[PDB]
Amino acid sequence: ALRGTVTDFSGFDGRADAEVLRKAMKGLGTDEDSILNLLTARSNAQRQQIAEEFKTLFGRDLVNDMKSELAGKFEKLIVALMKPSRLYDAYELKHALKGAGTDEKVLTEIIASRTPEELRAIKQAYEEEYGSNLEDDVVGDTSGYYQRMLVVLLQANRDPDTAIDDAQVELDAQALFQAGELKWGTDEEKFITILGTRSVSHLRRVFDKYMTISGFQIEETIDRETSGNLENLLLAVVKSIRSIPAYLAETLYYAMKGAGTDDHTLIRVIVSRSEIDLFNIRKEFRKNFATSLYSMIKGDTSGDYKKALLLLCGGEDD
Ligand SMILES: [Ca+2]
Ligand SMILES: [Ca+2]
Ligand SMILES: [Ca+2]
Ligand SMILES: [Ca+2]
Ligand SMILES: [Ca+2]
Repeated sequence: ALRGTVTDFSGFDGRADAEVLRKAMKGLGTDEDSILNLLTARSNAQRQQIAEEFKTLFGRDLVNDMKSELAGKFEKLIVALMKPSRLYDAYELKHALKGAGTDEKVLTEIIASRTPEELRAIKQAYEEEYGSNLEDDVVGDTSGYYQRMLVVLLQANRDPDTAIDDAQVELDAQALFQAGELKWGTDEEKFITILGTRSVSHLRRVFDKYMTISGFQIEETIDRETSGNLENLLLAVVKSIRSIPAYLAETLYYAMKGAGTDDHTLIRVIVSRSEIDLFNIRKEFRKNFATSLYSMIKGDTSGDYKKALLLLCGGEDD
């Protein structure tokens, strides 16, 4: 079902490639082209082996050498590509929190689209890497029901997918109806519990029954009933429940649709999803936005940056 755009290289030789990267950096200037062409053709696993051979061959640190040679978004793109998979989300999260400011957009985006299984691993990796509890970090940096919704999600305790119980579907749709539209105010607590913990297959039926019952799609009520980060969060959750690929295909489009580009988001979704479901994200981007992801990056980016992005992404037509 899920398909990424980057796979393991067939005639892979970690040593052969490490020497190519060395020649490509040794001397005056850089062959950014040989780097980008090499690195976006190996899986993340292979990039780690290559980084290993390099150290053992030259006693130098690949990532630190690149940081020296490259600059701008390209550097940032290659540095994210070098990050081990099991660590990247953890890394992005820690970087969204830390500092005097928080990038709720990152928190929301990652915590809402990742599965319980992925949340668990992300929680481990975070603690072993920065020696901090992820939850404790989030709690400390957020508040309100937004914080609560994130913590509910960080539990990665979403109910399992079993045979759907109609009566139970009816009950949940009517409860959301009473918690929001039929209420003077909102019972955010009921939305959080039902959206945060019910099984995916169950909530998809609840979303449909709720439309039938209210004349509204859950998204419109959320927008009607809530505001700020909590709104964004819940929209995020509802969207991922319906389809992670589509939700990610959407946060990408809005990163570029605007005049400039949000390179940070553009880099994070393509890199993080390159070997999971970036192929699915592409289809859903064409269907829903009429253009292929390719063509879109092709016009919003440039330089080697643009060159690497397009190779990782691939597919002119989608
Ligand atoms: Ca050099
Ligand atoms: Ca630099
Ligand atoms: Ca209301
Ligand atoms: Ca609103
Ligand atoms: Ca643009």
